[PDB]
Amino acid sequence: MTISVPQLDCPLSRPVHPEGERADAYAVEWLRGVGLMADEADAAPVLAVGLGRLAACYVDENASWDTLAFMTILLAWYAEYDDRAIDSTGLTDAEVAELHRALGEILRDRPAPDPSDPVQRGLADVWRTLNGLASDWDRAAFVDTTLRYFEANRYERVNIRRGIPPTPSAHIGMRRHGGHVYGMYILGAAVNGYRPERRVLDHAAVRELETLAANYTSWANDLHSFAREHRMGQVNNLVWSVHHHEGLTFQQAADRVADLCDKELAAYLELRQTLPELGIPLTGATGRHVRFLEDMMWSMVDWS
Amino acid sequence: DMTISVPQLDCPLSRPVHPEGERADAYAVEWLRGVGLMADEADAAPVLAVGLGRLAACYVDENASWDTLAFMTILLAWYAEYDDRAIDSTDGLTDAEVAELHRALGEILRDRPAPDPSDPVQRGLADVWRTLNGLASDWDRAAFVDTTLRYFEANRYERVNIRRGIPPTPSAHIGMRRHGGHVYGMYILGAAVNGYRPERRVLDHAAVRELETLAANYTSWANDLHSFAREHRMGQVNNLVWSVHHHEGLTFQQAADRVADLCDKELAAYLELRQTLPELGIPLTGATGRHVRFLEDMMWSMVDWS
Ligand SMILES: [Mg+2]
Ligand SMILES: [Mg+2]
Ligand SMILES: [Mg+2]
Ligand SMILES: [Mg+2]
Ligand SMILES: [Mg+2]
Ligand SMILES: [Mg+2]
Repeated sequence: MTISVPQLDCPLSRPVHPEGERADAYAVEWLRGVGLMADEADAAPVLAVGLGRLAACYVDENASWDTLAFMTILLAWYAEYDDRAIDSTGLTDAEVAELHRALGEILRDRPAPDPSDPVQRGLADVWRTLNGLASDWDRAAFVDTTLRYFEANRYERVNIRRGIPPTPSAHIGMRRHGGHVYGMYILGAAVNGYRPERRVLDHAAVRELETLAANYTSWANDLHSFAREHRMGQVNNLVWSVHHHEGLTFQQAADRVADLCDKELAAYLELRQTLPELGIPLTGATGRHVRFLEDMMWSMVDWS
Repeated sequence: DMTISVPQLDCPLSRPVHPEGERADAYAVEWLRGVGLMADEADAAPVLAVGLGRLAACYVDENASWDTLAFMTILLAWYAEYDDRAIDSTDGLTDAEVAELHRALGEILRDRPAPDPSDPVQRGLADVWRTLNGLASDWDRAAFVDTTLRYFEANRYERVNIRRGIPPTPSAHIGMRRHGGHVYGMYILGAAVNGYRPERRVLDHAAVRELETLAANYTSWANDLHSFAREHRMGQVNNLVWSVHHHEGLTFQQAADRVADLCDKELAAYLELRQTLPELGIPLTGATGRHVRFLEDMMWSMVDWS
């Protein structure tokens, strides 16, 4: 709490979509039309989140307000679920298991089993808008990443109830599923109108480059949100874990996390440069996919 | 060169060896001469000292058939010849020859005959494939073929790095090394051979996935830690000691010490996840229990066998 989070210099630049602030208000609008917030709740603490500006970081400049609005809706729904169902506990394990079962039922195009639960309406709306804006994409892969995201959330809840942070290694492993970064990649492909060949996405080099990018993004998020997650007792934070198991001050832990981020950025750049020599050019959809991976890296730094 | 001191690795995982081990050793040589990977009157003492049959004994049950132990020895011997000729040497092979090797070996995995039955590696993989299909009934052949394709791609990556003469980033190497050793294929083959197959609803669970990654990391880093000298002489820069010394500014001794400490930390993490698994809804009872036990088998096998 009484520590100073270092900066992260990453050589990735990107322009923001101009309608960002709009989506902010729209976020609140949607957030009030679904049930995550109700009517006479101050929107200034919610506009300060900047849900629309992050969505602007995730879509092209030449994108529709429909697309930017959908990205804002999805990022707003993720924020409410992660805050309500994971970090507070609180909710019982039976309630969260039912939430997971029912949300996984929505992804199978079936109606929300409890349309009075606000999260059910929210995910149903996100799913219908996503199916309206997408043409050809691997829905099965996204549903699988969502199942693993739910399992990682259950893991996060186990650790939070234990009151202890996981091992740094075990946390790095489970954090890739805990943030749904692969689902983010799949949705960025489906939304922005590009889909790489599965003959490339399954390539080992592309696989490990995706893992490196997800590591950088999620560790940057942890480094920035350490204070907020530490106050709430959310021990699923790499700073928590490094301080706990490696015997470091919270300041030393944050510094080591920043250095690990720098090293992982170097690793990502090395792999990316090696990709063309392996027979994978960053030309067509693969190029846009790598550029979207890079988007989320810079987005975390500049947005946080 | 100078002198390096490989630290020891204490892991609280114990396992008995299959008794027919030494037998398999000789059998390995026999098979290596019956396929073309070994020629006529070549001294078997440098090959028996490898202990390909003893590792196979570490990978199968005590109460297992000589058919099973023999297939395990054949497979571990074929991996050793392929990995040494097609990866670490480049004498050497051209990139086109290795690309043809990969295409043809992946063609064997599609149940087609070896395109070049005079190439010893082709006969070897053909024999391994027919023996594997003879000893297995219902298993994920597709998953193993996918792991073999990624293994071949990681081999191409290893060759790119060796040709560059430079080791990759530690992180980039840890990421690729899991494919460079075919450890997931090893898990799949251990399931298929020893007569157990976990539910895909469990193997796809995130906890099981990351526990598999932890086990593979431990195994591969231990392998790197022990084979650093052999891979350093051969210019094989796909070694975690190489990479840590190169990019983190450490002595080779400091790099080996750092790799050993990372191995210790990853063992701790593996134990933490394994203990957490039942709370997540995954008991270590049926085939999942035997799967976790096989993961532990390879972690101990690396330490004790090397
Ligand atoms: Mg969370
Ligand atoms: Mg949170
Ligand atoms: Mg966070
Ligand atoms: Mg090799
Ligand atoms: Mg080798
Ligand atoms: Mg080695």
